[PDB]
Amino acid sequence: FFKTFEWPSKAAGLELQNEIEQFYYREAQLLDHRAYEAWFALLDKDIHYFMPLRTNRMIREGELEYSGDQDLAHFDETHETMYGRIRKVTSDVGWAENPPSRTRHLVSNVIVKETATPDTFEVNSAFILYRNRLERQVDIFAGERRDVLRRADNNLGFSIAKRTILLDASTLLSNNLSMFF
Amino acid sequence: FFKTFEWPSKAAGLELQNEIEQFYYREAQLLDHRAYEAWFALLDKDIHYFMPLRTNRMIREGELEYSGDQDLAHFDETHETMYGRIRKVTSDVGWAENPPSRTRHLVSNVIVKETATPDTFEVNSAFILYRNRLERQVDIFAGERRDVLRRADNNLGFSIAKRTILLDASTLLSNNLSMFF
Amino acid sequence: FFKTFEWPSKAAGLELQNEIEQFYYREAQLLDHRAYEAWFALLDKDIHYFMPLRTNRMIREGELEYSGDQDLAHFDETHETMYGRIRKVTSDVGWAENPPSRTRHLVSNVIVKETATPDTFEVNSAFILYRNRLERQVDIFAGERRDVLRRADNNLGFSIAKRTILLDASTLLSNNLSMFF
Amino acid sequence: NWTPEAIRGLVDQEKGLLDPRIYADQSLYELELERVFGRSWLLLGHESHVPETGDFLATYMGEDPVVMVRQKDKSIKVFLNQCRHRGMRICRSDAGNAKAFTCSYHGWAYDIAGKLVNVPFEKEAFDKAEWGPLQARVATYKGLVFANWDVQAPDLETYLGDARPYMDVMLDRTPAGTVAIGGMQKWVIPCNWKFAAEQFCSDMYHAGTTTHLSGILAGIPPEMDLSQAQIPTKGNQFRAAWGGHGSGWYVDEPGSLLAVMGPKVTQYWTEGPAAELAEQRLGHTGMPVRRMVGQHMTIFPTCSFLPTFNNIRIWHPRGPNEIEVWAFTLVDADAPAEIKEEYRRHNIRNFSAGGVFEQDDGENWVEIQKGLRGYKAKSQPLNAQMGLGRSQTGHPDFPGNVGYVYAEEAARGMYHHWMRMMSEPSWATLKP
Amino acid sequence: NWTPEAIRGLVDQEKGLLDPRIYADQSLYELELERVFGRSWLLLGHESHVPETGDFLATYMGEDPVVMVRQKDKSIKVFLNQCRHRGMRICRSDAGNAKAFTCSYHGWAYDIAGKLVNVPFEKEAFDKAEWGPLQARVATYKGLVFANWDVQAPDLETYLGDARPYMDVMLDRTPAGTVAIGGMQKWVIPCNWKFAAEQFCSDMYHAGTTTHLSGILAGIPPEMDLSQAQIPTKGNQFRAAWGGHGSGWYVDEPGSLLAVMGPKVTQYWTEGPAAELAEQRLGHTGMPVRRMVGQHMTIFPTCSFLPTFNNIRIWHPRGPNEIEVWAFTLVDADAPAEIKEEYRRHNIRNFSAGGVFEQDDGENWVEIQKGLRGYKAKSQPLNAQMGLGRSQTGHPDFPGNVGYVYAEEAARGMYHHWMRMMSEPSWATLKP
Amino acid sequence: NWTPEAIRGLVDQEKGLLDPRIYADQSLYELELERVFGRSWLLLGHESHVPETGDFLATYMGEDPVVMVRQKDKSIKVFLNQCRHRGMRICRSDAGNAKAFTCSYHGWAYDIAGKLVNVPFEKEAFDKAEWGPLQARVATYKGLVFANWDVQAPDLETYLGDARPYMDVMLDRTPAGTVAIGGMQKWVIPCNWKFAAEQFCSDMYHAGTTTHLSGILAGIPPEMDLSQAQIPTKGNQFRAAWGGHGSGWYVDEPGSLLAVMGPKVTQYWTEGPAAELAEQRLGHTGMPVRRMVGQHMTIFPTCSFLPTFNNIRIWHPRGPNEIEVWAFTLVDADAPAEIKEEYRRHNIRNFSAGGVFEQDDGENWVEIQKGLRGYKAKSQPLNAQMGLGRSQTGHPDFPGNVGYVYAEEAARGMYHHWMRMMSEPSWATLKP
Ligand SMILES: c1ccc(-c2ccccc2)cc1
Ligand SMILES: c1ccc(-c2ccccc2)cc1
Ligand SMILES: c1ccc(-c2ccccc2)cc1
Ligand code: FES
Ligand code: FES
Ligand code: FES
Ligand SMILES: [Fe+2]
Ligand SMILES: [Fe+2]
Ligand SMILES: [Fe+2]
Repeated sequence: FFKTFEWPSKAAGLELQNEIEQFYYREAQLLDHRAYEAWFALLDKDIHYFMPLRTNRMIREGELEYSGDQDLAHFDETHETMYGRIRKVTSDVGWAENPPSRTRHLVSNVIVKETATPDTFEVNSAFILYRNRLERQVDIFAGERRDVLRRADNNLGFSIAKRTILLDASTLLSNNLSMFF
Repeated sequence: FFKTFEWPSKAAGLELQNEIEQFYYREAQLLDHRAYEAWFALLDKDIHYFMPLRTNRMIREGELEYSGDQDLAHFDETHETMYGRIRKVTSDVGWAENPPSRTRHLVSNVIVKETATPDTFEVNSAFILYRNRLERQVDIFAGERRDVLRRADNNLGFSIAKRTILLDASTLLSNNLSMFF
Repeated sequence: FFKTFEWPSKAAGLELQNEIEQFYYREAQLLDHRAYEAWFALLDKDIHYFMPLRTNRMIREGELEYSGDQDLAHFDETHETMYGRIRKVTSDVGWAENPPSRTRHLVSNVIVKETATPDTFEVNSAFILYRNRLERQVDIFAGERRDVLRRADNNLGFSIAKRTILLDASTLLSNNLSMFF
Repeated sequence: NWTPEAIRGLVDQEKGLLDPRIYADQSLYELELERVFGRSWLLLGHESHVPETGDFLATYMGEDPVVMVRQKDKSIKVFLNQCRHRGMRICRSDAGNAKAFTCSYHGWAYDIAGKLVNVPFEKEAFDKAEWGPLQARVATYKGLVFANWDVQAPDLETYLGDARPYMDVMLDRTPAGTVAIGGMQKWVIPCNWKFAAEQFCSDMYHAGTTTHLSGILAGIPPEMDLSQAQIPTKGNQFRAAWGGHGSGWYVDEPGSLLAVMGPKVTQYWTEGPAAELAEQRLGHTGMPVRRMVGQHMTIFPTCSFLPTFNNIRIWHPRGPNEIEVWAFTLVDADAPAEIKEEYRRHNIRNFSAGGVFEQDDGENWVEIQKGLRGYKAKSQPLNAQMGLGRSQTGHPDFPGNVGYVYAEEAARGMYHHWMRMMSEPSWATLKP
Repeated sequence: NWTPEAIRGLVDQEKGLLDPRIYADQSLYELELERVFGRSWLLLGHESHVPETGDFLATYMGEDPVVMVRQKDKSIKVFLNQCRHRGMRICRSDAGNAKAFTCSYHGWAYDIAGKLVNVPFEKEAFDKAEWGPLQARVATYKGLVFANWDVQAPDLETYLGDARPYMDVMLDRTPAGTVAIGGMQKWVIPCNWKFAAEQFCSDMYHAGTTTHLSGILAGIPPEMDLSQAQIPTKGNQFRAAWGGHGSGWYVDEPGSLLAVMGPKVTQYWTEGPAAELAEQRLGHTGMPVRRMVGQHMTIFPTCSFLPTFNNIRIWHPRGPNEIEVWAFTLVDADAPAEIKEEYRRHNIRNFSAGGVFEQDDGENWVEIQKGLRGYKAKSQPLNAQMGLGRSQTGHPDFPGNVGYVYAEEAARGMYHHWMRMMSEPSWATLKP
Repeated sequence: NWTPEAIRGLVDQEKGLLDPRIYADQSLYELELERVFGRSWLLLGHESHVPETGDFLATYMGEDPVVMVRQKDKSIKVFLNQCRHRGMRICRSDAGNAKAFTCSYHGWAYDIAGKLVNVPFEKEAFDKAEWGPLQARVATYKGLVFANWDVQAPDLETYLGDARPYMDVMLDRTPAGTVAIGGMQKWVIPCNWKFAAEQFCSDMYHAGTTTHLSGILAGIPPEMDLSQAQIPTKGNQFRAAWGGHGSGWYVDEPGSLLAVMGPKVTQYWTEGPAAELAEQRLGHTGMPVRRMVGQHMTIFPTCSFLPTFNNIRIWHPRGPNEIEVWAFTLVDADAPAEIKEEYRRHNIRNFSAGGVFEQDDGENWVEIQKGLRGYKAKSQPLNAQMGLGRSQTGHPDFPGNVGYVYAEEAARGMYHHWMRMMSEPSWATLKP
């Protein structure tokens, strides 16, 4: 259902390119240093935070690789349910992240596209999420993020309106997804 | 012998830097979404697609690390040979990639150098190729790429005249190389 | 005692951003191609090359995550002791790197902050260091670097006055730290 | 090789003691694949996972890959996903529609029934009817598809026994029956299957104490915290007469359902036409199903579900130190769109790998298994004494052997049956 | 432990049956290291890999690291890459030239023959000539360097037997001999060695059916598709009289060679001075070599090659579930530079880790091994019945026990000899 | 199974032979957790890791997770970091302060003493004083904390015996004793624990020869090269009368201390008021402490330190093929601020995972362990004949069985005691 990101033939301006990249780099810093309240503040009221299931299909049935909007997902969240996730992760009795993990969000491959709304941008990016916890536990994630970002008066310059995380996995190799993407 | 990339003392302009960066980000998108016919179009008729063997040598015998142009290699390709590889990867009976794998080409460290021919460029970039397939198979590759890129009237803006992939591996830890670098 | 990096509200100019990025890409190239005397030349006489220990702590004792300046560390180096390490790694009788490893320093997330001193910048960046040695040994590290860089009249345009490496690990999963970060 | 006498001493239901070696020993695990998984009824999915002809779903029976595929006569067949020539996987995708199955190694062709129909160059080089992949016994229980290799084993209904009323709380609410919401979520946990099987069999204790405090908090209104949250204490627990099955539920604690599933599902389950139709359809059991909330269940060995939440999962064993979790969600076929979406959203929110409840289970199990690497950690019996001797068969509301919600009678039974299956070679003695 | 009676039960060449456990059992594997790899002739490479005095190559015999080094007296010595003081690896690089070998742990110095020539502080703190790394027997066959630990084992010539002629098709084409093209590629495949060793011994079937359809497609003309490509059916297969060796080839179907190797390699092999000289030099065997195309061969246990393609591979076992594939390419020493290049080019394209043929082999072998984790998957024997009792010794064109190209006679020999080596403890009975 | 007779033949201290299988064998390793680690005194750290009440350190005894915790009465307690209910880890952080310990699974609460003081719903659903985690015996030695499971095992002092005077070189120099510098480094080496323990027991040889050539080079001024580095030859080695403990040191070779610890520490060790107070306190042993440099020591089985450098580490076994290195640094409590800093800096530079000396040890051990996967690599004995019968118990300067610094008498004693512990089930024979 997803296929190649429809990049604009005319590439985004250097100033805009730099701003979006810098937004992600700041966001990664917020996540890796567990500033969850500050990261959640970036989420707009109408946020759709979504991570579909990915399956092994024969090329002939390739249209069925990703789960749909009425199927199960790894994440299918709104502002209200995300708040609860932030509530849990910051909680002393939240055993999955207390002691907390050690994450690295290495962001690259940023492609910026204009939408039909001015100052709203559709951004395609790639990441490797390295998660280390307890003594020896290491979980490496890779995939892409398809975002809808809005210009905003905040510390980072943008707010998140939509996030679809396309993970390079069928079966998850991690015991949980106690980290934010 | 390969050694440190001979970067120009005067670094490329912000515009060109951005053009080459965006080219790879789109290229990675093509490969990670299995648009093989579209990616094959990027390769010029005189393409040399090369990935030499890497061996364990004492500092003294360092000049012998990589294999030569008359030795075996992981890849040593022309346009004709790449064609057959693209013919196989898109096939219903190409079992190694049917079901297809789930890859992420994370490109960074792009160093641009202007060459002899105007509008032809010598590019150095580092990468990590995360490859996940079937149920639980995960193959991670890391290395650098040495490209000759010509300006082209395609959707990406450039074509690939020559590519050398320097892989950080002696023995290959993956069962095959069904992916493209 | 580290917390979220204090990026400036006004993002550094595009010229300076590209200068710092190309510096790290060049520095990576020297390290990945084992140009150690060339890499050591970047280190100022007053360099502090630091990698603290990281521990598992409950949220309530989060202030104790990193080791102090009077505690043990993975690296706590001066310009003199750093050269000793350069003597060791270039040595024919330095077994840990003879045969040498095959490393990849993939750099991104570069955040530049200007300081009270012009031409001196506090820099944040994230990396994934992929290390492959001997037949099958693979060591993957992830983290961030907190540098204080100075404008220099060398081949790379900058010199390193300070470097703190925050590694995403508690117990180190590699048998040694023979590589440079 | 373990002796029957040595196996019997690994579990003691009288004293309430468990040998920690059962979760870690390699040769006990190699036995489990033969003695337990080789002859047990195992959940593979739901009828609606394979609705049309040729529709298949690749899954597991223990560590044996199997294909579940719908036949033209509407029956469901299950066969080993292994070619009998040189062992290659016949069905190489997760799910889909097939008109045939072909081996990619030497091109042995199969129909959708798993019968070998063509061998290339057969005339130049044996009967094809004898060399198809091993066939499993298939049975359906009210939507759910089960499988068993052993022809000498008791059939599904008999195997299930008096555990059936508690399955029906989830499975038999409407005349239309249940449908599986699309999507099969899969993740890996480094723990023994028995910890996970037991928790859903018997362990309401973990949810009513410390494990899920942050999970509850996640549903709790922003202006409220845990000090104001009701702690459910009223409920019961069921031990199957035979089979090591178990279930547990809260009684008259609708706030505990509200805290997990939200208001719309709480309404759907407790009040209205649908809730009343469900209790009248289970009248034969005599159970007040409108008052039954937060329920957990395991059909031994590895079939686990959460009836009130519509969450279902299979635990695929992967050695003594690992499992895979394969989870999906059900809804009544004729449930309003609004309710189906609420069940879908809340199941993702709570019971996926990223779920606000799930996260803390995997976290607990990972540490337990790590601890069992040690010698002294395996030297002393673990306590399984909760609710010892407090269960009785004559409960006015709930049939079978029933005790208090916070007990380990259902657990002791699971482990006693595990022990039995492991120590008793023949069904002649092992069957109900 | 495995009794000789139980070992014989694992293979039945009369019925053509194989026990799947042979590819999975850890205790059988440990026995393989002693009873097979401990006393078999194992390929280390080519004489051209070590042409000059001091030139070495670090390789393996089973899971034992060995050093192959050329001596001043023009001979080759093979010794365990292990210092007898505290086990440190003596030679720590892939290949090169050495004047002496020195241990990096305590400094025990060795000459290029493997003799302990210096011990630091020896006088201050035992006979040096007694404490050198275990030496192996070295025997060469027309360029190829083999090694064996067992002094009771038969010499290389006797070991090979009537398999020699089929090795000559590749090795004995010119009085100039063969030379190894620079570079040895190495990759890891999670499967048992016997799958890989059998495929090259007996399995043209996989290449003749489905495994390589995309490989053919990759080498076939761009204007042509699969349904136009002709399927080769004519050819023969050979079973060695002793040793579990085996070979297979197509006869009068050069279109199979064209697709894989290109027109120039096809011409050099089938037409001209070189092709007729190769048929003259192998005249003593009476084999029409120019008609023989797409050949495969195994010298038991882990020496495999494709004669017509000049591709050679050693399988290093890494447990029952893993191997390492170390591959290199041969050329005729006096072949045209364009022929040397065509052999180099098409070997990379077809038979490397990313090769259009090799890709699919690994893919198959991986899924077979994963399937054998299951209990039922190891519970029923595998079919090795192709060409049963259809081979004979009186063939007009090819010497030895010869059958149809698509057969499993060579495979049965390989497994029967594997069985013989595993059961019989002494060369007294085991030898030919 | 490993019979006592078979276990006894693994080590031959008479001929100086070691069976390489002791480093590799799985079933032998499992015997070690019981026979060795389950009844030996094992180092957990320093009293200054847990200064005040409620202070804890999460550490290990073998593969058993333990909690070291300071009590109200100033004593130290050690209990198994495992809940006796269902096995969950009670203490989930590396270090810190605790008012109590609560299980996150079912909420069983423990006081700082490891006593079970609260069970949720205990009245509703057995004695708590009978179900707390397993307690280990705690004994301290001049700051160092040791633990032991076995109640029949000899007390620390007797266990140590005549090795104590060599520990006092590092531990008993000041009346105020030693303190641990903050922070504990942890890393993973894929090698057997006996390689690491033996090296610090007996192996100056490796440092005096090839291993640390680049380590000396790193601590040498840029203008100076290895040709100007003086090889140390003067020194002695000690083997404990009982225990498997051992030590080695240089005599009058202050170049070795300087090249590692620098001038400021070399002065602190040899000259000044503090160096004088040390030799006065250590006078009763009769040892010239101010003349001893580059000292290594192992207290069997896994407590190793470098007294001259104040480098201490614990080897945690993780199977026959893996260890964890847990290392810290000591200083005198009253030592000047400049001196502590110098110990800190040089320990990091030399003996952390990135250390210029430590890096090379890791490389050696890893390549030995990899080699021992080979069959023939385990088939022959390893040489342990250094100083065979050259040591005597009547040295004028150093007490106990003392020989040359370059010897393996301490090594032979370490393995002989290892042998003894593995083959003798009762302390009746094993005790000193
Ligand atoms: C086993 C698994 C989950 C639960 C459970 C979790 C949350 C809310 C209610 C019950 C109980 C037993
Ligand atoms: C084993 C390996 C490869 C082949 C083969 C491949 C291509 C063409 C002809 C034979 C046969 C057996
Ligand atoms: C064991 C461990 C370390 C050393 C050592 C290394 C360098 C300098 C002095 C002693 C000797 C034996
Ligand atoms: S393996 Fe299935 S056809 Fe040969
Ligand atoms: S191991 Fe070779 S010298 Fe000690
Ligand atoms: S595991 Fe500690 S209370 Fe259940
Ligand atoms: Fe739970
Ligand atoms: Fe093949
Ligand atoms: Fe050392």
